[PDB]
Amino acid sequence: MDVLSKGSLKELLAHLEKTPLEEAISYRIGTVPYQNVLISRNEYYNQLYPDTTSLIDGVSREGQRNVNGLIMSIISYVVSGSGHYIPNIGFMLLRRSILDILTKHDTGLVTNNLNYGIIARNLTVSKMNCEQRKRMLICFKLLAYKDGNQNDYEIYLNQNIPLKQIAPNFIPGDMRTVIHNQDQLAIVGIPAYRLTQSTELSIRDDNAKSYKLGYVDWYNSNSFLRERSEFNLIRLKDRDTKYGKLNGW
Amino acid sequence: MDVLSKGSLKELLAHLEKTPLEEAISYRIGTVPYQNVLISRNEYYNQLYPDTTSLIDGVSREGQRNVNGLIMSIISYVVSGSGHYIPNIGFMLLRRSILDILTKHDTGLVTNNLNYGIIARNLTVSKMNCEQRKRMLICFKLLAYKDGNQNDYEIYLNQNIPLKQIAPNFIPGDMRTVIHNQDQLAIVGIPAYRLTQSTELSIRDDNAKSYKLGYVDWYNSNSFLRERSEFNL
Amino acid sequence: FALAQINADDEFIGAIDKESAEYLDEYATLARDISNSLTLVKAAFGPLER
Amino acid sequence: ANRATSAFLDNPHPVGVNYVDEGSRQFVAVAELLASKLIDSSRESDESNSDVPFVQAYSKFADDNPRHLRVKTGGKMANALTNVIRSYYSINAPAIVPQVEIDRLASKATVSGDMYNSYAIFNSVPIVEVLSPARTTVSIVGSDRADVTMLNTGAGAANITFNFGQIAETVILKGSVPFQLARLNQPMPAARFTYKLRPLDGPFIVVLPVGNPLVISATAATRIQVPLAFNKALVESGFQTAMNDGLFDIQNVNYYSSFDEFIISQYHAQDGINRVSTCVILGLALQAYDQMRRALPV
Amino acid sequence: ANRATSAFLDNPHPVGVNYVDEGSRQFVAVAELLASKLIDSSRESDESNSDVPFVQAYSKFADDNPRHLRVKTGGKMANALTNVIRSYYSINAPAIVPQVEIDRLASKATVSGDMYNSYAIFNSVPIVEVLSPARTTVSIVGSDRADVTMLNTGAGAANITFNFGQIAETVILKGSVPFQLARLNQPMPAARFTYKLRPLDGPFIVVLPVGNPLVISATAATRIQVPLAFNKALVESGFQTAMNDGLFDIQNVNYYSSFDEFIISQYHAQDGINRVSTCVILGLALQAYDQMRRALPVR
Amino acid sequence: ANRATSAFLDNPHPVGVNYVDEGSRQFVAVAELLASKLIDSSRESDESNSDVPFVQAYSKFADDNPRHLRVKTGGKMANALTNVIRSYYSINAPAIVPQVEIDRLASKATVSGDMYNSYAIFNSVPIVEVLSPARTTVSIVGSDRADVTMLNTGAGAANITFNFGQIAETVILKGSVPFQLARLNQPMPAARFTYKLRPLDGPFIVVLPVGNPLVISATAATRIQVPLAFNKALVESGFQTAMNDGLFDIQNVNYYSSFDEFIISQYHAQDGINRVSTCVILGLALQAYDQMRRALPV
Repeated sequence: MDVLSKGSLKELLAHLEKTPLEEAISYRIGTVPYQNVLISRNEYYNQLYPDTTSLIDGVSREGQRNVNGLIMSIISYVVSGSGHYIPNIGFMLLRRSILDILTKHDTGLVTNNLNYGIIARNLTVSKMNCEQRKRMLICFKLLAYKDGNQNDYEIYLNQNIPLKQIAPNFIPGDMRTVIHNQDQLAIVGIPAYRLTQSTELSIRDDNAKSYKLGYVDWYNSNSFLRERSEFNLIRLKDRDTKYGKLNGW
Repeated sequence: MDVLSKGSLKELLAHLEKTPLEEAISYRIGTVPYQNVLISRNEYYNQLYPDTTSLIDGVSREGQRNVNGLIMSIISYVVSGSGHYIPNIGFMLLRRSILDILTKHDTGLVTNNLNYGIIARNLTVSKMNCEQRKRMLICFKLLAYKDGNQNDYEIYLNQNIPLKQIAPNFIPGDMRTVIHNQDQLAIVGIPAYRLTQSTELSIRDDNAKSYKLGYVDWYNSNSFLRERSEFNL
Repeated sequence: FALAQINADDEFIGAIDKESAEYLDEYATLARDISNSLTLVKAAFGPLER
Repeated sequence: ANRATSAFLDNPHPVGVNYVDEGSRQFVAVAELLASKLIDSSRESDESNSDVPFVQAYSKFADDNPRHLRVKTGGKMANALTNVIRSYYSINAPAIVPQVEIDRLASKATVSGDMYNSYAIFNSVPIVEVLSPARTTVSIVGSDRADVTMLNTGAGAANITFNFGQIAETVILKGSVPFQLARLNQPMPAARFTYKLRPLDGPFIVVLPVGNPLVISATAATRIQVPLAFNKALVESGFQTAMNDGLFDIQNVNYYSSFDEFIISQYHAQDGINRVSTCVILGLALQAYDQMRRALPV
Repeated sequence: ANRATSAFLDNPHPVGVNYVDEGSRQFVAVAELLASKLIDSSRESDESNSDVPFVQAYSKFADDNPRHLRVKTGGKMANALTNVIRSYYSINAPAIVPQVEIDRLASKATVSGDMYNSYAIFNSVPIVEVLSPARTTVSIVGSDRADVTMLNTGAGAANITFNFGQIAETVILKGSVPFQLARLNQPMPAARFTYKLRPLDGPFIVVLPVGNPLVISATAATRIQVPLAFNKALVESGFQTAMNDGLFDIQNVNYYSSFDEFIISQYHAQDGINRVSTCVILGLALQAYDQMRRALPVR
Repeated sequence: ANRATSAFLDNPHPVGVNYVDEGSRQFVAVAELLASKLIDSSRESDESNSDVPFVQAYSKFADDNPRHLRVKTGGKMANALTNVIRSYYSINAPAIVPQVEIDRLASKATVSGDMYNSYAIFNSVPIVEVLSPARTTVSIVGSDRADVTMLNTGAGAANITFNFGQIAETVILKGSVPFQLARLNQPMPAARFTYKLRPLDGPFIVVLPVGNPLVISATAATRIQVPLAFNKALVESGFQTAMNDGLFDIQNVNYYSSFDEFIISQYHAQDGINRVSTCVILGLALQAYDQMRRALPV
């Protein structure tokens, strides 16, 4: 919910710096990812409604124990709000931030063998919307810069024409590029249209609307932080600053 | 609607005195009765609703040209509110009052051969409520006493025990019996407020419900519209 | 520390609050004026240019 | 060939056509509501050591104060409720209650009288026909749980046809031993203990091997629209009470073990959807009869 | 030897392993409590001739104000309850309800997620196996009351071994004619009509004389821990409703005539102590489902 | 044995899964509402002999005043409407329109993007398979009216099996000469010109006598839930406009003569109920495209 609310590149990377990896990993068993299932949608149909479960749903799924599953759990958390079930990763890796895993070699995780095409296909890039594809491409660029695979990232964009048009423009080592970026990455937000307490047909759409309706409740909740009215009560370390720089950028 | 509103024997007899036989006969061609049909009741069921047509429905039906048909048309008007299609009866007979047909010999009609059991079966007495049955028995007693068939009416009541319990307590030709009668014969009255604008499953129940709901509107507006045509006659 | 006692016994006649019910009913009158005024201006002036 | 049919499905007698209008439906609903208050008031009177709660409930129900030297019968409402129950069962019942009496009793409380606000599940299993070839014997026992016992005496395996009607929603078949069942013009599957069936999906063929008898246990569920105040436990008690009191003792009628069998049998008769509405109102009246008679025994 | 077993005890399909934590248990209890308010409000609306009590309760249940021309189905709460019910039944059923939705709905009303406050009695009769000699025939029918028909065609009397499992508390055996039953390696008693047995006592031997068949009727009672809000009548009605609507139509699952059969079958399978916990939550969910649909019907 | 099937029912391509939420549905509704006013503004312009009604309607639709220099294109709404139409047709088409742009455009007018208010009747005739024995020729041609020509050159009469699926509600069969048709395991009636059938009843067997060919004309009616603003005349015109304008030219997609054929083909595919909702939204989008492009040709 909090990760889906971020609407700018600066906010997204700032959230990932303060968020540990354990938030990406889920400890609920879930179900196997790719299955043709029948779900109940009584608002629309009397018969059961066919659908296919996927990894970018908002509900936890079972994940492979390899490094591929860990990266695929991080991206699903960013684009869908929930991760997958990969237990016994370890204290050392789980305490690191999401940005450290994606960008830093000191974590101890080796990810240079990853194939962006296979990861995108397993995440069902075809079913993703524009904001979801932009968020995943941000994760790919950070991984490419960590492994020195910038050339491979560009070629993968050349093969996929729709991905090249929406590819965010920022150098993963320079903070000046992040501040200038004006891409809108928000998935949930205050809706200008009429939003009703009604169900959706597919699993992805229904789960997304739950976060959208939950965010509205979160926005008016006491947990939400109102910068306009309570800026002085925020701690100085985590207070918003114009000259905000990620470490090493 | 006027005939169904009467709730006492003396009101009902008074209405029949002023009502010509024309009002008990319909000019609409209608449909043949005793037919198994499927009707649409979408308030309750998606499928068609089985039912059977009858003479005592509120809708006009084709009638026979015999005397039996004319008596059945009179009774149907009393119990259901509508008559039957019997064409070319005659101007002189149609001008006579309903009570004249039932209780007077000057009309020129012969009803001695009528079988009360057959007439009741043709009118589906098994499907009639208590108020409808009492109205039908009133018409039988009037016809029986005109023909000198008082004994036959009593014997017919002995055979049908349930009809004997609700038999009207009046002797035709005696004014004292009519004055002191305490029967309730109102099929249609000012509705209890609990009544709603909803359909009923059966043909008979829905048509009776239609008369009940439209009685309030008819009560307020019938006098002026009747007078607008009655004057300068 | 000084919390005044609020009593509305005289305001209620049984379970009916006359003042609140009459105040709310005036919004129905305002709804009629809003719709009638908007239609009357639209027909008299039509599309507007600047 | 031989044909086997359920005992309770045979010859449903015609039901009454009276006291089914809106005004009469409200009276049955009024009686149920006031009868429930009689039961509750008696419990309150016993706990509070005062007869005042019972006196109010009886006065509302019977239009008269209770008296120590007069038998507590429930008044004119009890007589009207008894008479309408007789009329609902058969068309040959007298049906002598006046309309003025019914209307005045429906004004004692305000209720909608709607008989389609909810639903109830009925468990009677309708086996309309079991068609068996020669040298085979088939027996059907029971209504709530139907046990079909089949013996194959001939040389080879026999095919047995099962017809469950077109009204029941689902039917579960369980066998003593694994057996094969399939629809018409369908391949037979591997033998298994339990089959779940939709009765609308045509007749079902059962393969009967030669040897020990095969017994099939059948359970069915049917949904019939009922008013929200419907309670199957109280309806069942009233049905048994009415039979013992003689309310159903009319000429040319059929008798059933339970209200479950009564409503399903009338449903399966020709043009049976006409009767199902009258049977629900009868069930509600029996629910009022059970509560009223338990509070005021005679 | 020939072996006969009860039909409903055969091959219990695995139950779901999702929505069994404290947060999900609170959501089911909240749904049951709110569904009960929904059914009572509809009764009050009928008695008061006003829709205010029903609209008042539907808003709490569905988080939405009822509007004409839109079908009343229960809102998002009905969607979560119906899909969670499917997951409890089978492990092949998908888990599609997010955790954010479960937490939000569980906060609507204050209630405990405790599922072990009280107990209930279940009447399914477990007959795990009946072992018989060559020249005898044994047939078992029924679940609530099990009738075992035995016929002996051999020259002498035969011994039939009865295994009632280890879970049931008491088993009452009634015979069409007096018969002898005793435990293993125990002298046979005099012929009696009825026997009260403890299933933990061990396998039981029945002497079947040559002649007319002997029919033994079996009734069993077992105790399972359930929440205080449990109502057996409401749970059973919901089970049949869920079957009719097709929520239990999943691949490679077994179908039962009653919830009593379903819970006993899962109890007698391996790791049945863990399965029975999930079944209890399903029963409470079915109770909420039964009350929700009866308040909001569809023709 | 030969198998014949309808040409338009073969291999339905997967439809898009984007732009089907509540926010995007209101965007299509707003476009339909505002495009209707764009067409109606032209009539108002003629009455007043002024272009100010058209300027007002164009400004609301395009967020910019029209200019005499450039051709009127519709602005951002037209670009968004064109792209969502491409995405609906195929899964391979990109979803290039941002959510924020859909968010802003959906706020122009007040609408509810509910696509299940009403129903529409679609007339495509689904013939999944026609099974014919040897020495017989069967030809199926047509979608709105399916003509099945059957000739048998064998010695005796042949039986032809007709399978109309399970989705269509009513199918009417009319023959050039009277013929005999009955369901599986049913007696065959006298030869009759016109048969009314329900596809759920099951496969149908037609007797094909030896001699002159027999031709059966088939008409079907299917009900699909659609929004209240649906207009089949405008949707069909928009389908032809989009095909001519190259909005459906994507790799590995199938092409259809009408929206009637398109919606029925996806309905009859495996897990076809998922595609129906998306195709309905595409129909409303095509309704807006037809009105917008007729007012502003490019």
